Amino acid sequence: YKMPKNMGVAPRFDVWNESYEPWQHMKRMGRLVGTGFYIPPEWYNHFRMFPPINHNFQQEKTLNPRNES
Amino acid sequence: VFYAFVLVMKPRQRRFTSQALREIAVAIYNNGGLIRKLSNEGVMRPYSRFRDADNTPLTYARYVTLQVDMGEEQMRKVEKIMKEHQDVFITLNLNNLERPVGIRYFPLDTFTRLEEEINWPPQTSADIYKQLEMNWKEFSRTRWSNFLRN
Amino acid sequence: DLTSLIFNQPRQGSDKIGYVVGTSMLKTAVVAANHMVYYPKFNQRVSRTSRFFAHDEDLACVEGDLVHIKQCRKISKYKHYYVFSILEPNIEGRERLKLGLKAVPPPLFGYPVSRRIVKLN
Amino acid sequence: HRSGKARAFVFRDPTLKMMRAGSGYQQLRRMGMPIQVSKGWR
Amino acid sequence: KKRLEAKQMTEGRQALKKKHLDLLREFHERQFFFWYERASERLQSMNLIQYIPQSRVQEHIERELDKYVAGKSEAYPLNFVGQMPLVEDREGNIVEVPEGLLTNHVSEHPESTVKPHQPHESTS
Amino acid sequence: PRYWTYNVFTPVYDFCHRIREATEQRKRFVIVPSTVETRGCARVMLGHGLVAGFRDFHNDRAFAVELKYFQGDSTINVIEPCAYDGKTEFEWSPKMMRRLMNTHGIHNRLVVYICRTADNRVIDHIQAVKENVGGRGLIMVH
Amino acid sequence: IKTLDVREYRPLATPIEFRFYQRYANHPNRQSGIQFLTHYNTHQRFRVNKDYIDYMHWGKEQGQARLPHRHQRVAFDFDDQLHPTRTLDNEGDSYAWCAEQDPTLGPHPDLDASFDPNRRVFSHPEHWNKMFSKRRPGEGRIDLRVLPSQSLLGPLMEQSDTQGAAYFRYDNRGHSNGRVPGLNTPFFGEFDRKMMQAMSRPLNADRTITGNDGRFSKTIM
Amino acid sequence: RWAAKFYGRVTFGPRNYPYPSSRWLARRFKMKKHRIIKRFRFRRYKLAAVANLPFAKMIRVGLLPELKSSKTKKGDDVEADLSGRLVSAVRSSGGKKKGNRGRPKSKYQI
Amino acid sequence: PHDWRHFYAQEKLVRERQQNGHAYGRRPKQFSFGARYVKTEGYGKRPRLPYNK
Amino acid sequence: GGYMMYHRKSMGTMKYSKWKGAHGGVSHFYGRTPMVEEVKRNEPITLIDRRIMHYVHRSRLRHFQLFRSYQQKSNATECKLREGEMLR
Amino acid sequence: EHPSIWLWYPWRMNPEPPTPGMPQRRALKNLHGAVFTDLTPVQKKRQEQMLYGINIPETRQMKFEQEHPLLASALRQLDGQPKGFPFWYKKYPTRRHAYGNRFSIPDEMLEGYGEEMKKALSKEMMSIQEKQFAQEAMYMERYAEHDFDTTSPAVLAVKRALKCRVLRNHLLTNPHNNIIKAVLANTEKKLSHALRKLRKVDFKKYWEIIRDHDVQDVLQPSNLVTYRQGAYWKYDWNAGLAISTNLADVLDPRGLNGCVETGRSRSEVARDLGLSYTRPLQENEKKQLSHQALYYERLAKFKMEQPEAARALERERFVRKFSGMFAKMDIKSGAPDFPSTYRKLLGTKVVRWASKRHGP
Amino acid sequence: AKAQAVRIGLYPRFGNPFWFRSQKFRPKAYQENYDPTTYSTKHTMEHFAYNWV
RNA sequence: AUAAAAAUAUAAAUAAUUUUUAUUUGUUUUUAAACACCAUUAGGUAUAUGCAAAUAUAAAAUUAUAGUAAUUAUAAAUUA
RNA sequence: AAAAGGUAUUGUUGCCCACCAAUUUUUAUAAUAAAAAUAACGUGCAGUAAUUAAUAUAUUUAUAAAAAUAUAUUUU
Repeated sequence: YKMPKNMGVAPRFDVWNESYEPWQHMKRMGRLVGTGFYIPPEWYNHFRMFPPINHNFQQEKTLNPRNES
Repeated sequence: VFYAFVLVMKPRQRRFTSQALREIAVAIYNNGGLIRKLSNEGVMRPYSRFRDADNTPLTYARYVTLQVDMGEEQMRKVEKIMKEHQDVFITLNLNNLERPVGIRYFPLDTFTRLEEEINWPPQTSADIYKQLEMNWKEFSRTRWSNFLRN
Repeated sequence: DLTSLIFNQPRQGSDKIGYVVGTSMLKTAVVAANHMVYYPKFNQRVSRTSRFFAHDEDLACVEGDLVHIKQCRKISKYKHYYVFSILEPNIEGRERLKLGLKAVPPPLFGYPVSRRIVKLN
Repeated sequence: HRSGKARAFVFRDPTLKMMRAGSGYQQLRRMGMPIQVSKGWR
Repeated sequence: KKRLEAKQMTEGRQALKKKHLDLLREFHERQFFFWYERASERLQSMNLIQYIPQSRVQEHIERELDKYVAGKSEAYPLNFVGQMPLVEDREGNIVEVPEGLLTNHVSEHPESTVKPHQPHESTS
Repeated sequence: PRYWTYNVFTPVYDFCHRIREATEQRKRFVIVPSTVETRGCARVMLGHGLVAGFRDFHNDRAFAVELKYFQGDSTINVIEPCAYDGKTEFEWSPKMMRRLMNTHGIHNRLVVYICRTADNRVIDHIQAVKENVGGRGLIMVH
Repeated sequence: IKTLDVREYRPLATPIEFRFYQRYANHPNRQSGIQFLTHYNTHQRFRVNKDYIDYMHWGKEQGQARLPHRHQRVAFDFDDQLHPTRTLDNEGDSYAWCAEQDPTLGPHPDLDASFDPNRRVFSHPEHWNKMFSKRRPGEGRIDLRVLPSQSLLGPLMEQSDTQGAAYFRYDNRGHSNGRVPGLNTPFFGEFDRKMMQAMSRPLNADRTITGNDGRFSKTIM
Repeated sequence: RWAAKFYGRVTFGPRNYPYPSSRWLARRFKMKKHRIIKRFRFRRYKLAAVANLPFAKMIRVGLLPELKSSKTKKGDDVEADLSGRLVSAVRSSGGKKKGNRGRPKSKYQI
Repeated sequence: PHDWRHFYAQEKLVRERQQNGHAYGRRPKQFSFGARYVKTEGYGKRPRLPYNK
Repeated sequence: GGYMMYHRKSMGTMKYSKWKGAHGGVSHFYGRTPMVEEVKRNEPITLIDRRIMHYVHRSRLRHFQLFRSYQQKSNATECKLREGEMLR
Repeated sequence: EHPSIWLWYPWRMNPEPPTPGMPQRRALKNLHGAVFTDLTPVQKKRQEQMLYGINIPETRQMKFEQEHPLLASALRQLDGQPKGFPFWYKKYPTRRHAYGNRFSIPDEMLEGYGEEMKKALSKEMMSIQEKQFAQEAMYMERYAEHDFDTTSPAVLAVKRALKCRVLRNHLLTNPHNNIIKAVLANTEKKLSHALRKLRKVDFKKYWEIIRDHDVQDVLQPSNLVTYRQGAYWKYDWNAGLAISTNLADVLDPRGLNGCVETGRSRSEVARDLGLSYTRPLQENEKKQLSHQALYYERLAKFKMEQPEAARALERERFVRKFSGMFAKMDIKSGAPDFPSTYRKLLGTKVVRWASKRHGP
Repeated sequence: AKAQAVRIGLYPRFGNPFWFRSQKFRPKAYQENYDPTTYSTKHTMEHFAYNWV
């Protein structure tokens, strides 16, 4: 049964981004650093004051291509 | 129109073609029907040699066109007189004339018309454009003035 | 259920409302009215059907009159009820009798069987 | 397992599991729903 | 009290349903007006459809089977498919044949008196 | 639905799963069914901040719920109907509704539960147990 | 059957679909999935007897051939413009009713002469079901019930020496909402291409005030 | 149909197995079905059911002493009029008739 | 043509819906060369859909 | 027995084989002749046909005329392969 | 000559045909499943009244006159003449009411045009869809309240009654079109579901319907299984017609009710006011009652001139009141259904009864 | 239209009688002019060559 | 041991309510008309009038006629 | 020079498969009953895209795994 050659290690094409969204690292570093047992990276010291924009959802979840995300 | 009937016929004698149409139209009027446009065409050399009961493939056929208004089931009646007549080779039977495909809602706009204008014929050109424009202008000038005669 | 929504009762089952169905026993009605069967586990109900016996002295009701039925002292082996009112008389039916026909045509088919009864002509 | 029992994709909310149990026999009891037909208990 | 307020609001709703029934009637009459205009129009143009009654079909059949009678001081017209059919003469004789078909017709009927059907020249 | 074998949905079910799918698709406006307790749930969700706003256009059928987002994820973390069925109404005892705001000794008005009382009002469990009346279960949300 | 495994079989790649069957569908005609955000009478988009989705051709404009077309969607994204308002037929005055507005305004992007959300987009299985033939290029039950005809048949024959219905004043009822400020009567004020006032909450019992709060802002209209 | 299409849960794979049934299990159950069909076709299995019988309680015509294939076993007890009907009809299915709707005529029918 | 299993499910589902939601995937039985023109009077010469039979 | 002319044994050739009809000018193929090309003066018919055959090859028409004419496949397999080709 | 027998062979798919293979044409049963090899004479007359072409009845003419006498007077002066303004539009309140011709061509429009055009657009060339729809509009015209309502019970019932007739006439001509089986079946289910509100809102129209479309088989209940416990009746309930009665204007609502203080029944308050609520009784219910009316005349003519036989049956009964089973009255004695009140005692001891239950 | 013209025998039951006359309407494309929206890639490579030539 | 062959028609039928036997899901009449298929030189069969529910999922682990063993099915790794 | 599968899991000298012997155990005992377990001998080599591709349904066929045929379908 012939499946795609490299299929076995294909990425999950809808949830492969979400690990990387800046909001995930904001949510995930906010607590890592709130614990008080961590020394926040220099990018957190900044993108804490300037958190990313709110409504830049990826087309993989907003299933709408005509959408200027 | 109600129905069009293209009757390809064998170029018999003008006693026989006329008599075919005499019995055909008389069959229509015995079958509560109407005729609009009994066009004729001189013989022509079709793409299929048609065979009667004599099995002879006749490559030249005189043509009849007959548009008609009938009863839609008297249609079934007259057509099986026609096809069984010993002289026709084939009648294209068009029910689609009242309602062609490009339309659709107003139903007269096609029923009034004839086949020669539901089916644009091959001969026509870009001249019948201005020709139909003048035909309409100079019919619709008096189309009301004339009806209001009686 | 419907009964306790419409009538206050002294003891359950006293008052029952139904489509009188079946009266062919002279002066006797069969009133078909429902109760409440609650399923605790599911958290839901289903009210249920029951062909009763219901005396009707003087033979008024016809099959279908929505009637009120009340309980009493017994009336026979099986009728502990009596036709306590009408809520709607099947006026179509009453006129069907007056004209003469059957106040209700009878079911087209019988009870479900297991034999392929071959009716031809 | 085209012929296996269904499994929840995720655990149900335990609060909903509680809220669906205000109308079951073990609360009909302590409402008073039954009519004690026998001696009941000794 | 709620009885009176709902009684009221529903009498109004019934009135508005009637009013719509009436505006709807009016709109149907306007429909029939614009349908008269459109339809009287296509019915004059149908007065022109020259219908052939039973008493006149026995003449129109001769008149139409006589559309190309082998000799005519005009040019003859086309077909529903628009060729120039082999202009016959009488009682079934193909006596005038165009040039797209003479070559083939005489090759297969070697002994027919065939004629190259000359259309009516525009020059004269 | 059609048969016996189907659960009987309701506007309260479909409004909850309209909203669930839109917060899962990062939409903004949903056109959500309109029954008295559907916009009941919506007015209290909006009071509880789970929704950037709603609007009743008096559209006899629909009304629009504008959703609120935060850090990329929906503010309505989860939203469930009290009943995946309509034929099963879950009346909440006032004690049932008092044992939700009591998480192991910590008073917790976090998860908001919408229940429609006997007075034909649609209220959260917090005002329902501040007046000790319990209502039909409509939705859970948080 | 032989009731015991004859094979030392151990295949190791378990498809996410085989595990989480509560989420993905591998039956054909169930790929449409759970669409609660349609309009249809179901949430199970594969049970909607209505609009069978052509799968090879659609999707150029809507993402995938599942999702509803951008002229039928019931839920709208943020930066994606929601539906345009069907203007009156003639559409000469949709720019004349901004005569109150800045003189040079262009056509409004949220206006349309022919926006119909019951417009059935063409499906190949719905209207050209090639199932019952060899699929030879000529066969197929082509159904001409959906597409607006391109023939000159129509505009030729349905031409009238009278005028059009727009002149005949045939049409009662005008606009369904009665008196709309952009199409019937002149639009005064500003346009709102967002919904910043439509999604506004009454802060007054008489509703003389309406509110619209973000997180750190508050808009009092 | 009175026949059982699947003699076995051919479709059994993990839910979402995007097919009716894997070719393995299909072969297993086609072997069970080849055994069943050869059992029937080789013991010359014949059943029957006639009108105004309880159509669920089948008739075993191959269990009739006039059409018996075994010798030490006793097939079944059947009323005489019904027996003369059935076994005459089994003989009647021994040929297909030209001038009627034809039929699949097998050796193992006789 | 079997990564378009769901494109043949669509035009099977439609032809079903016409066939009263029953004969999903059923197709019209092969008749003949001469089916519509030699068969006798009373038996449907042009193959009906499936759900007619 | 009676074969269509696209069948293998179309024009059988043996003692008993018979081909119906006449074959001059008007042949049995009067209305069944796809591609005639009038020869220009002296032009090579090794060019007329070496073009006809390439056209009817790129148009995969000879594909089909060979295919369907030899073995009347299962409609399933004919669909399978034709769909396979449209798809590929 | 005997029940048809199919010879099922288990190794095969399904049986062979019967040797008395009785039918040839499958016989077309109703909505609930009973045959018709053709439609009633009413419906064949309703086919000849559909294929000859219905003419608009003169009721519309006369109502137009005594309704709009000014448009009629205009027409009255304008009769015959080529009209350039439609003085009949209020006569044809809708496209569909102009079913007397083609294309909704009202009669008073074709005057000046050719007689051949009048022939073209007359009832003679109406298509068959045209003619069916013509009958449909004519009937929905005379059964509807206001000429825009097409959703009244009578409207819908008559429309679907004509509809199901044309369907059956289709079928009893062409048998294997079974999508159309499921056309007629569901359509008839709805026509029944409408007539079973008609005969609850005003049955007069209902019977005019019954006896003009001759369809009682689509009301006739099918399965006794249901209509034993009254479910074929529950439908006019479920739709909301349990109270669409007007007894205040048919059946004098005074005695149709018991009392609450007394507890007495409908017929007993009708006793204590002197009113006669009782159906027409069939001859059986008549003769049983006349017989129950003469038992005391029998007692008076029995004990008085044959007090020997009076005494003879005295002896017969007087021994029997002591013989037999029981002589005192206990609950065990007179529980008013022994066999089912005592289940533990019916197969072994009390073999008088062969079953534990005989009544509800 | 084709299978009615062929029914009445006013199109060849097989063939294309109007082929070269029809060629004037059919858009001669892969000869000189480069319709950039062609799906022939031989054409595009002729042109890439010729202009690289 | 003859083989040449079977193309046409659109609108158009409203939805919600109890048909649980009713209907219904690919075996069809006829070569004296053939292809095909099967057997074999010496034939039959040669294709939707009875008959005949049945894939399109309402779900509680495989087998097994609902008593037998302790499970079985499965997909992407690896294969000149 | 470029794209390919496994019922095997160092893997085709790999596995399985059926009829073919005793055995056993329950039983709805159709030539010889049906099913569960098993580890002989023998005909073969029927499945692993596998030697005329496989899978479901059905007509016919038969030493057994199966085949001709007619349908679909790709777990080819």
